[PDB]
Amino acid sequence: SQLKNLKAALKARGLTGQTNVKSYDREEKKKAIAEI
Amino acid sequence: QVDDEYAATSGIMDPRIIVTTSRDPSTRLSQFAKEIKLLFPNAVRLNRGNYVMPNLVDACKKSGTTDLVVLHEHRGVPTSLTISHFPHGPTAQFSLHNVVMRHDIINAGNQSEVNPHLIFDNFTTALGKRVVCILKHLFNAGPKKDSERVITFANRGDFISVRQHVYVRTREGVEIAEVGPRFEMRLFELRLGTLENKDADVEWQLRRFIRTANKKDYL
Amino acid sequence: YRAAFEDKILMSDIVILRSWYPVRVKKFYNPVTSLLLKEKTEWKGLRLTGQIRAAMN
RNA sequence: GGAGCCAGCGAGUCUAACCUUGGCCGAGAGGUCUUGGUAAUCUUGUGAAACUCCGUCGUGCUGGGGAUAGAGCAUUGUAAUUAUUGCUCUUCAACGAGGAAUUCCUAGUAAGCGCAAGUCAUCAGCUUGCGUUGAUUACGUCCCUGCCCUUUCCGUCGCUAGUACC
Ligand SMILES: [Mg+2]
Ligand SMILES: [Mg+2]
Ligand SMILES: [Mg+2]
Ligand SMILES: [Mg+2]
Repeated sequence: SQLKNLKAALKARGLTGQTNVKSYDREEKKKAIAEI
Repeated sequence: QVDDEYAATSGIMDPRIIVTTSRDPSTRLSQFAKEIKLLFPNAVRLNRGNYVMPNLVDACKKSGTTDLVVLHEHRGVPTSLTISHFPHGPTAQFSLHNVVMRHDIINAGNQSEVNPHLIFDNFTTALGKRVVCILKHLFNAGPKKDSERVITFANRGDFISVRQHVYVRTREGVEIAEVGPRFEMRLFELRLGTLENKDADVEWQLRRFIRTANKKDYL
Repeated sequence: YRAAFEDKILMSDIVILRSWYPVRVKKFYNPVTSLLLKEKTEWKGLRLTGQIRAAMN
């Protein structure tokens, strides 16, 4: 539903996940946010 | 502090709610009842065809229900929302403005019905705290910390904006998506008793013809 | 139109709506130029409303 | 068209003219003379409607439909030939069950039928309440969809401490 769509969109843009798991301009990231 | 009527069961007994409508509801009002059921986790929608207020309240009180929600409309436009708390009140009446149903959104999807987080803002006056206490106790207690659903009541000039959002915790920020509905609810009357008892004392009422009504604040 | 009132009204009563209408200042300028006149003491400009009404009866 | 015919929630006049029975006049609308009620007392058994019985009509856009329009008879103000709300006659349209799609609904429920009050939000053939007739189907399933609960079960990289390696 909405949550599934929201999580998928964030994952596509790399918003969710880890910084430490092992298997961009900040303005550009802001553009990615606004689109979401 | 929690009100005396709710203090006995505050955080002890999970609220039991019945959502209903006036006689001969329109399709939109019947729709509008549906998300109000979905809004409150422990709500049950009941078809009111020919039910009588003494009969309705008496039957509800027997079943052990906590609160009763009744909806009124005007040409399929939701207009009023009255919440009555058993066994002896209080009864709070509201007017719905700029009502926006989820049926108005295409490809909307399904809701999540976890115990939602609650947000009450700009409630400072004593009457405001009473409104928080009444609304606060419709929902289940102890929402899960990772519960993904948040309901917000924002007080802006006596008009309580109601929204429903689902979030996600990202690395640099949290992004919320509203699920709907949107509606602004204004308290205009409050009684110390069940909705059936028309003679119950009025704790508070909205004076609209006083000269300062145009600029007056209450919540 | 339909109207609501704090208390019931009687048929004989009269309801009124208060409202405000803008007004403008008249751009009239008539300097006194007595020295330019022969008599220098009978300069006459716009007459008073009473005087005008009396003249026209 | 006649006849039979049964509810409930309420409202209603003092320094006034509200609900109005009954009598008379009027085709009707309405007018007129009285009368009870500040009301579990009078309006009021609110003799509501739908509904039942007996009759006319008869598959014909017909005695279904009443949109639009004309002419009159009255009420309300107000002084206009101004509107206003009712009744009489005439006129008599689209509509023959409705595509793609779509919304809601499990017992006094869906649905039909009327009566009452407009009592600080909203509402004016609209809101609320009241009452009357009253069903078909399901009341089982996680198969599809969606939402949850439990593993105080199994994997990947983590973070803390240590050992070495390039
Ligand atoms: Mg119905
Ligand atoms: Mg209605
Ligand atoms: Mg009806
Ligand atoms: Mg079931």
